[PDB]
Amino acid sequence: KMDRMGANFLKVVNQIKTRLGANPVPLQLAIGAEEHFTGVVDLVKMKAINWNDADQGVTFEYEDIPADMVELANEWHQNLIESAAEASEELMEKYLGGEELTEAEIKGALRQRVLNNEIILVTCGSAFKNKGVQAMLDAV
Amino acid sequence: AKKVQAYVKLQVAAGMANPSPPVGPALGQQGVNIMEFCKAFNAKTDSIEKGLPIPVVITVYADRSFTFVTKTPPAAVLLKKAAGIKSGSGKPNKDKVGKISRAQLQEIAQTKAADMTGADIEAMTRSIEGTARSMGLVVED
Amino acid sequence: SRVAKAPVVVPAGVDVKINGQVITIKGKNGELTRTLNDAVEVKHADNTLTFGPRDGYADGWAQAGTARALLNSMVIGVTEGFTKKLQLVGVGYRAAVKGNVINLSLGFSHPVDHQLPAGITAECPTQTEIVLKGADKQVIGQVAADLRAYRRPEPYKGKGVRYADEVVRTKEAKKK
Amino acid sequence: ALNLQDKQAIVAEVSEVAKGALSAVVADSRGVTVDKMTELRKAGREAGVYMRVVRNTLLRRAVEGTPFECLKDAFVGPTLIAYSMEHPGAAARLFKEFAKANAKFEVKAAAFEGELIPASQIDRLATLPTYEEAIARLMATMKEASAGKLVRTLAAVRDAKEAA
RNA sequence: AGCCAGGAUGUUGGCUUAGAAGCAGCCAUCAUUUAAAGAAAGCGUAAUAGCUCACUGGUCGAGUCGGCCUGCGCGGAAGAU
Repeated sequence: KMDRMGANFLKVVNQIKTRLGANPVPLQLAIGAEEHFTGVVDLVKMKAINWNDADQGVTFEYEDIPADMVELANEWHQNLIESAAEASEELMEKYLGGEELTEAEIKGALRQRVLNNEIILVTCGSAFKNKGVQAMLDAV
Repeated sequence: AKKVQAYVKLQVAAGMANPSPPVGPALGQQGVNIMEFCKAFNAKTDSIEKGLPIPVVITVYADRSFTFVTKTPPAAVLLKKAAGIKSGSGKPNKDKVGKISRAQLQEIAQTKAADMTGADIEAMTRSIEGTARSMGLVVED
Repeated sequence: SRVAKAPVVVPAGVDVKINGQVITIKGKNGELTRTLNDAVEVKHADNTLTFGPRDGYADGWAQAGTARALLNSMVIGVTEGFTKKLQLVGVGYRAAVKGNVINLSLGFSHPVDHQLPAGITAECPTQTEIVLKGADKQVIGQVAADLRAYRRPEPYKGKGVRYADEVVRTKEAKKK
Repeated sequence: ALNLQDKQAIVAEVSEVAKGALSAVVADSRGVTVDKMTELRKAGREAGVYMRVVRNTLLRRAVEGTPFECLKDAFVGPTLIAYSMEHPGAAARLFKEFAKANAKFEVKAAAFEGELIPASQIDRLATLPTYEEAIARLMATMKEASAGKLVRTLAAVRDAKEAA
């Protein structure tokens, strides 16, 4: 429901961390709110996705880049990597050392933390206006 | 700024202080640890005796840590005890229920020392003179 | 009684036009206010104007105190300027200034447009804060009142367009 | 028909003690707190000092009815008066405790043998106000010129003479 | 009168009460550095906390306030073509 007014994603993410007591990991980042919620950013490729009718959500590679988000997008993408790092001492060491890593390893490391019940990846999309549901499934 | 606040007011029986009515919500919220507090709390309160009603004022450091100053047992409590009576009357002193010596009032005045507003222990004693009257102790010489 | 006898002290050569009942204050900032005052005498004097009743009238000495207040007010007008603060409270309420017309999403079906009279302008630091600047003290608070008439602050959660800061004591909902 | 005695009497009591006072200190302090005054009054009475807030109406009338040592004439705004009856220094020393804490630009003046001392100059005099250590420093300047400079010089010159 | 500032300490007085805590109720109805602050006049999480209060000192620089007797007015005052 990010099409609805008064919606801002980031506070909800903080509310889970504060009240409920597990760490959210934003496995997307939004593009806009109210009307302006008419795309999403995929942190994993740092690409961004659009819907028109239902049928533009068929188009599913380089649909856009995250544009003028980029400063916010950086710290969250670091937090994405930071989260995949702590799943073992070995991944953590590779991060500290000064090396870079892949989307496939990101999914494998993250998936162990989700599966064990450590880390809760947050995704986003208004269902009613047919935004992001297909993207939401991909994460499932 | 830092998660620090000073002189927060607390009254808890001396050296036993674990549960949520004694520790409140504030120890949990400010990151403070009850077990670690109990160890610090026994360490200034043993000498003046455990199990007494204690005034304690807590100052909080943002390392999830604590200091505490005790303003010693309250004079009203200490006078009631030093004259021995179990509890005052619903018409106290006017229709009294016990007695206190002046030598007993002065003994309170030394325990409350620097924390008494009066000029000297005779003035200070005169301050707790009115407290001792208020609780229904009849003043023997 | 006192402040029928507080006699201006005109700051920095303000333009004072005296018609024997009408006074017009001109300047830069607070330019071109006017007032028409009958039962009173106002002498220009040494930049330190004199207010009293015309011919010792019983009902005219009230209005001598009024004359003084409007005159001191116009002096504040050309010096300092006047009540800025309107702001909007709680979810989804937001407003954009468009020339001298203010469009406000105050949650009506049609986002409302309020247009300003001649002496006065506004602009918004961000869409939830509105700052008004204008010549005449009566006109500026009237625009604050007429905006505040679109939504009075509703006291359960304080939501509304709020002039100045404080406006309501607030209360609980279900309570006890 | 003006039957209130409190204002007529309390001027007289303050005039007697403020004439009797040795050094006194005149400060301004809207924005006071009970705590800071209470601890300072507490130690002051050991040292032979009272520190007071009194009406300015009362102090001006006190200067009017008798010539004043501790003022020339009263000062605008609120006025606090610290004054000492035993140790002469003491009234100013309490200001040098107080200045560390709440407010330090409060002092308008202090009076010393009835001459007025402004806010900057008092800060040196009040730092050392004890006479014995002051007599020793007045003597130290004269004692260096009189007898010290000769004896210190000949010891440095005998050390040069037996090193060559 | 406004404006600025203080508006405390023993002490969360005693009792009663789940709570009783200046401010539900009863009894004390005081003392203390004090220039001053009632063991409290009203609000306040019904009460812990929070806000104002008489009272205290500035700015302020003149009349001011409470009663009563008494003329006159006011609202209280809504019906049948």
